[PDB]
Amino acid sequence: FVIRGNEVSQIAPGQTGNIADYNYKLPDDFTGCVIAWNSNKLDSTVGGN
Amino acid sequence: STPSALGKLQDVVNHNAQALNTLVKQLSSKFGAISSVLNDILSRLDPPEA
Repeated sequence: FVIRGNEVSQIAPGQTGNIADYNYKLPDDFTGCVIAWNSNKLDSTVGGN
Repeated sequence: STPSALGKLQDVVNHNAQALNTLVKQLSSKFGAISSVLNDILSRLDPPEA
């Protein structure tokens, strides 16, 4: 998906938050990885994406 | 008359009952945890830290 950069703390394994409760809940025992990189080059517009 | 004639059995009873009392006191203990009731920990703390 595409999210805000500062919201990574909200997608921590077993984290609780408004997006973590109503958008995408990661499991408390998540056994994997997360790779995040800036997408302002393609997923951002001057008029507001 | 004498209060120490039955000392051994009274000591046994005291030891057992007070071991149980020590247990229930451990129930009201922390061991570094915030509180002594699990429901309180769940209510005040988020599940990742609870």
